[PDB]
Amino acid sequence: NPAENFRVLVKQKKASFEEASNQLINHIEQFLDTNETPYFMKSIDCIRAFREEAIKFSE
Amino acid sequence: ACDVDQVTRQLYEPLVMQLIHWFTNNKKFESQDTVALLEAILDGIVDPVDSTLRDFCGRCIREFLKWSIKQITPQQQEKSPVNTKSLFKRLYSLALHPNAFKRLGASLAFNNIYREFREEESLVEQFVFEALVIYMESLALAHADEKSLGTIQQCCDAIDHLCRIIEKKHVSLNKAKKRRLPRGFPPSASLCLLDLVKWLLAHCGRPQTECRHKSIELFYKFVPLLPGNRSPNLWLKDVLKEEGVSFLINTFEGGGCGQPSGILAQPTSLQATLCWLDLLLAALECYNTFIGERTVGALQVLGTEAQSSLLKAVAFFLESIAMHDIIAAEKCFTSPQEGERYNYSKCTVVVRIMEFTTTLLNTSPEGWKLLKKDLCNTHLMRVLVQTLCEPASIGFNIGDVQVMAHLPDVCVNLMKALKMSPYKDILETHLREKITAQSIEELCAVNLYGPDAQVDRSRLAAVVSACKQLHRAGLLHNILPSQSTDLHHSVGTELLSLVYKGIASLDLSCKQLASGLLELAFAFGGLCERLVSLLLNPAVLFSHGEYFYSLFSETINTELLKNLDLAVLELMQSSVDNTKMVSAVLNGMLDQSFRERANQKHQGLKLATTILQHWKKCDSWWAKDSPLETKMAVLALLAKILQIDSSVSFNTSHGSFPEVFTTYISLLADTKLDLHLKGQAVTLLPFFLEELRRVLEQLIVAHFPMQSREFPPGTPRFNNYVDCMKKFLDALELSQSPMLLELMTEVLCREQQHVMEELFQSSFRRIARRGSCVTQVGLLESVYEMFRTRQSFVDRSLLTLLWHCSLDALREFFSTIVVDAIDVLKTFDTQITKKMGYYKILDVMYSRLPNELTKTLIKLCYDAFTENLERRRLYHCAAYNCAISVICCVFNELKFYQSTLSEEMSQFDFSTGVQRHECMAPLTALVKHMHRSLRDLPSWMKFLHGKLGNPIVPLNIRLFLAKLVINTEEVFRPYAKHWLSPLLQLAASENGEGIHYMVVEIVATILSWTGLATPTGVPKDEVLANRLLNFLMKHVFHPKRAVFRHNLEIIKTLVECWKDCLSIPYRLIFEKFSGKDPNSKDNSVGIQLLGIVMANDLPPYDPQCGIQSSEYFQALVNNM
Amino acid sequence: LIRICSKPVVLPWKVPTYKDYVDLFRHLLSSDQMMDSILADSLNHLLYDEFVKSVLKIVEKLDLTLEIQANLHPAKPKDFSAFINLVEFCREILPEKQAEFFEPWVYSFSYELILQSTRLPLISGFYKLLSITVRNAKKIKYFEGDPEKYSCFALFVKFGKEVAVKMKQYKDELLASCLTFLLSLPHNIIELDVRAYVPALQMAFKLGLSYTPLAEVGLNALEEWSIYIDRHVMQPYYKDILPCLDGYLKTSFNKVVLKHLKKTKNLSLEE
Amino acid sequence: GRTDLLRLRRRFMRDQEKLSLMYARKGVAEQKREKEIKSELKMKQDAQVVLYRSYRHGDLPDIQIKHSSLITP
Amino acid sequence: CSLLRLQETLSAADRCGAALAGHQLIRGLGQECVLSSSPAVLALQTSLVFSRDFGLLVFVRKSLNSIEFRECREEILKFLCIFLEKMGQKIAPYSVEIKNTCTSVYTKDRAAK
Repeated sequence: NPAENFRVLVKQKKASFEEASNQLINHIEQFLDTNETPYFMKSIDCIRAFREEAIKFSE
Repeated sequence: ACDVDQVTRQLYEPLVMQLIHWFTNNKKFESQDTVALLEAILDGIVDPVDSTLRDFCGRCIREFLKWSIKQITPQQQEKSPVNTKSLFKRLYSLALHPNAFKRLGASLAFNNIYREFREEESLVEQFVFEALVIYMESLALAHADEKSLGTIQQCCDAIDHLCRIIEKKHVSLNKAKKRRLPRGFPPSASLCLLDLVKWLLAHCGRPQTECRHKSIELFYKFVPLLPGNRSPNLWLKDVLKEEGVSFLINTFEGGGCGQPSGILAQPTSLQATLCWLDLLLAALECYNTFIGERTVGALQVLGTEAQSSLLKAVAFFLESIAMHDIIAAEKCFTSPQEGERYNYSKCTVVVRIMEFTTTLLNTSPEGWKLLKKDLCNTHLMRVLVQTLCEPASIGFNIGDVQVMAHLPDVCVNLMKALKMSPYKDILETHLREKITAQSIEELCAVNLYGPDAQVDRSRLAAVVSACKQLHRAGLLHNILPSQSTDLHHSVGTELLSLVYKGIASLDLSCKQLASGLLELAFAFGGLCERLVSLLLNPAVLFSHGEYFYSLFSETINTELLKNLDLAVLELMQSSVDNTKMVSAVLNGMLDQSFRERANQKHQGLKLATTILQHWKKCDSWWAKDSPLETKMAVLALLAKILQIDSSVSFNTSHGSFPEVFTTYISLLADTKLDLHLKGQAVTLLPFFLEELRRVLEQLIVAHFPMQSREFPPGTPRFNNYVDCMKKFLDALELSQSPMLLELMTEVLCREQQHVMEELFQSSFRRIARRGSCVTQVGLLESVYEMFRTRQSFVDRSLLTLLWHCSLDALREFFSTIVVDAIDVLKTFDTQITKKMGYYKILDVMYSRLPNELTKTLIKLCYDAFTENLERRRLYHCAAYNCAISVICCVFNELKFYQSTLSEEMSQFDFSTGVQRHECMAPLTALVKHMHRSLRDLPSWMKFLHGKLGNPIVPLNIRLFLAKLVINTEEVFRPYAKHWLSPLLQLAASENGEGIHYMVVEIVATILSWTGLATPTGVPKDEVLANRLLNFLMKHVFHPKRAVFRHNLEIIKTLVECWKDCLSIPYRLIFEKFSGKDPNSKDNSVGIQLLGIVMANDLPPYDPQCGIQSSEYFQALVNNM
Repeated sequence: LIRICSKPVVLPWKVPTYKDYVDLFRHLLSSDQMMDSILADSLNHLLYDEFVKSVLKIVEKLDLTLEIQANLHPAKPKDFSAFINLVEFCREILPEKQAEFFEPWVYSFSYELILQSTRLPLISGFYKLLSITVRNAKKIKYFEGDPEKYSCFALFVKFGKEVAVKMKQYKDELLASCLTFLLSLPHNIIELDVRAYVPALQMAFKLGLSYTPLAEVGLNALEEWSIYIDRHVMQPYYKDILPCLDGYLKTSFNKVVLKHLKKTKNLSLEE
Repeated sequence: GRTDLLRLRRRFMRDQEKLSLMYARKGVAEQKREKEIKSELKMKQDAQVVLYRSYRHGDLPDIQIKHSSLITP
Repeated sequence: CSLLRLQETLSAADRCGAALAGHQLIRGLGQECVLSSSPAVLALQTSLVFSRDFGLLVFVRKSLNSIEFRECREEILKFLCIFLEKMGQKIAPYSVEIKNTCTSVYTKDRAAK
């Protein structure tokens, strides 16, 4: 759910968005005590999306 | 004694019963009891009012006679004028006298006294027949004057008592015994039961028709009471053998005093004519009873003895019924002529001949219809049909009451009885004579809408009622056959035209008229499909077919209940292009079926099955193929279906179950749906394999990523989330399905109190008491297994169930995992968390009650605490709590080893589809328990006294012990004689939620008692008390000015409680009442301090060393 | 109304009362002055009609069966309480707006209502509600001396005769409502057989001595009948009428400070 | 003085609820208005009756009543 | 009655020219205010005609700029205001008369003071 949030954030206000970085870190990190594999799937997918977005402009 | 008040009557009834008891003794025996008894006779028995007085006088004279018999020997009543026989004679005479009050009072008085009167044998042996005949004649007189008289109820109750005792006791009556002769049976002999039985039988045929009817019913029920013959019609035949023809006048004295007076009344008296009519009706109803009881044949009165009064009455109907409503052609005579009861008698005659015809046709088969030919015309078929179409055609039939409202059922019965008879054809002709079945359809096209004619509606209702009666008689085509097909469009076309052109106005009268027309059309078969077509009317005003459904939805539901699936299938095929009205009519179907449960809901079950097969014929919906509104509508429809049908068929694999269930999953698979709407659809999951749970996870993942507070409160998405989670909570609470339990726990047990876990745990509290014990055991095992933060799951989940689980499933589930916990009892965070949970579950386990291995487990936990990063302290706390639990039972001694409206509301709802520290808590409980089990004691309070009295001890430990002793001051009250010593020095220089909190709490606890102990035994106690006084008086202030004042009264209390060891510095007090001496108010607080000083009786001021002792009070006047 | 009747009955956390809601309806049926304003940027009669239809459906729907174990033992005492609640609400709300709105129901409503009363002629709620019905009917004066009108008159006169003859068998809290009828009847209907009402009227006054409102309403009916009907028929029992009226005749902060008196801003038997 | 702790905790409001205290005062005031509204109707009802003689209960009346019990009424 | 006798005394009590007369007048007025502020159903109607006479009474008698009259008049006005605040429209017959007085009250020496 924060995935699309930072996806639209980076293209709506056009910043490096370390806040978006922290959001995605929280998104991925809360997987230690849970084995919710599809959540891991969408987490790595939004990781790829943010990786591409970071590759896009400056970061 | 009988007044509308509590206290007056309440004190009066003991007085009246007391004087009743007294005024019957041998002393108070005669000449003063006479007034009391005669007035108790004339008080309520004769009066126009005060039913309360009637019942009171009744049972008080009952008790008077009872007590008189009780305390006075029978010889004394017999010799005295005050005797039971005299009372009975008085009652009989009063009933005889021609006034309503006397008879009603006597009858009700007997009704009251009967309970004790029936227990006397000599009196009834000597006095029953007299009472019987008196009550017969009194009830006949009550018939004579007015039936509405209240005397009739008392008389029928009295004769009910009479028949009750005659059946209860008959052996004495069965034999001929020389009892006192009543007025009846003028010959005197040894009275027998059969004597008065046949005396009553000979008197049958009285103008009082219902009096005679009750008499003959009692006769019939007393036939078996005879000592000889039983009660068949065969004994009636034996009576009939010799009396083959005498019954014509004996059992039927009427018909005109036999035949003649009936003929006499015709030329010449209107009241006499009514007397003839009612006596004739009495004879007729006697005939009807005889032929309906099957105790006699129709031919017995139709060839053995022939009553010509029957044919005389038939000719009279040809002379007086429906054509002579003002005069009977006697020419000798509305209210001035009293046509009201004249029409009432006419209607009574009509109804009586109605039962006669019905019984003749039914009780006597068509073999006796030749006796129906005795009329030779049965002219009634020409007039009684008018009775069916117009009550005002039997005379007037004005009043419109339960008699005419009851007429239609017997009319339908007569119609059926004649239908099995041949004459129905002629009546059918008469039917077609009376109406064409279509001459009215043009006359109802006169625009009956609001302002219009009203007689048109009148005979519309008349013909509607007549056709309903015919339909109840199983005849519809006797008046209107098929026009071209079974579909009788003559009514449906009128229905559609009227319902469309009513507004292309409205009225409730025309509404119910149209409803009657609708049911008349429903009587015609085949109209269902044409109506289905009419409902599918795209003609917009909104569409017209749905409008017609809205006007008469209930009638359409009633009609379509009869159709199983034909119209259902057609709507299903027409659902591919029609959505709104088809959904509405399906909802109407479901609501009507669900409403129908007094007889059965099985019609609803069959309808659900049929729509289950039809389900796959409307595939344009319930996918990404229909609007979201359509999907919501079908979800509501299927939810209604699920709540209607039982969750044992189509809950598991049952025929068409998967085709919707998979669809349901597909419906859940529709991600385009709103998550709120998804939760609404989920709410029906209690009605229910891996695919289900897997799609559940794949949906819920996209809802709550990591947090609940990431969405601000009040955010529309946030409210959506809280609505969805509460839907899940309630559905799971209804279902108790373990996998959903695990899902909810794992989605919730992420952060402490963020998903609003109060409802979570509370729903667990309910569901702990719900479900089978084995189900609870399996659920607990499932959650325990999914256990194997990580600890947050068990911490938030298990103790909720354990504290409230059934104490039987507790034993089963634990005994399943005894060794499973013992073994595991013996990076490292996982170990300590698991042991956390193990202690927190074993303590609750032990809390219930006490194999043999358990003895070991104690030590296995004790060492767990005795070891000497915060997780280690939490571990020690958990281990000690578990040890406390196991101590709760073992070591109980010392040495602890240190409605209709509700139904309507439910139907409406169904149709709407809308329904400060805490780680020490068990310590106080253990203290209370050990106090309940049982200065100095090896209860460790000496140990705690040493542990706390020392100044050198960590402050947190002192706070803990202080909180415990505050919560447990009561137990060691007869030890406070020592407990004042530590607390004082603990309070002294005391230094965490806040110092003053615990300071005020501990001082209040200490000062809760004063006579128990005082700080004066050792110099240290009072010096520390004075020091604490100094500390508080330095610390005493609040801007609140209320808690500040509260501390002021606290000081006032504590100074006056001792007054023995207290000291006044007078220096700090001096500067407090002096201060800086400003214009403003700062030092006045010190002034208030002096109030405490002078709340005391202590000297106003003492120079402890002398501040100045002269102008020490100069500051006071300066401040003043 | 279902929620209204659900609340229990008072007998002699905060529990909301049923009795309050009438004030709501007091404005609900008298909201002309608000809908006109909202229409700036008839219908109350429509609300009247809807309420009448609802009370009709409730009267026909509700079942009031009872047992004798004389002895008043309801089989559905909760339904009985709901019934009495709805009756009290209906007759305290009804006599506010125009019974002109009630005009369509004067025949059918009264007819089915008499049927319901005859189903169990012992339930005083029937009596109160029909009394307020006839009170509104004479408020609009549906009586004139039309076939529907004549049928109405026949029903009323026969019902009055039967209640006046079977009323002597009734007790308090029930016979009180019966005499409430016998006074609440218009003069037109009772113009025939005034005699039967005379002892009923006497008992009505002598019992309203024990409960003032009954005496008051009986008084009102008495001067009404005196005004409308010619004395020549009431004369003989005047010597009967007077003695029952012997009762009621033989018995015998806030300182000078100016607070603008908000107390004043807020706002029997001798009568 | 055993309620000293009780009065301490009941009057323990060092956390601020002065606005809440005022609101509670006002609300309780309106509930008291409702109570007194009921009260004027209750007192309008007739006052309860009193008796001036003892009352016993047997089955044959006694004449053991004092002169006081008859002159007080 | 008490209202009537007090009205008569005050109609007398102003016979002498002295501030004490005004003191006793305003005291009697305060007692009348606290008395007739709480009638049951009847004493209000008597107070209507009493106010008529006493109103016009002072209207034509006091008629002087002396303060001893001024405090009495202002207390009378305050009582009349708090009376009519909850009194009903039954006072309407007096009102126009009072109107014909009130402006005549104000436009007279009351205007000068």
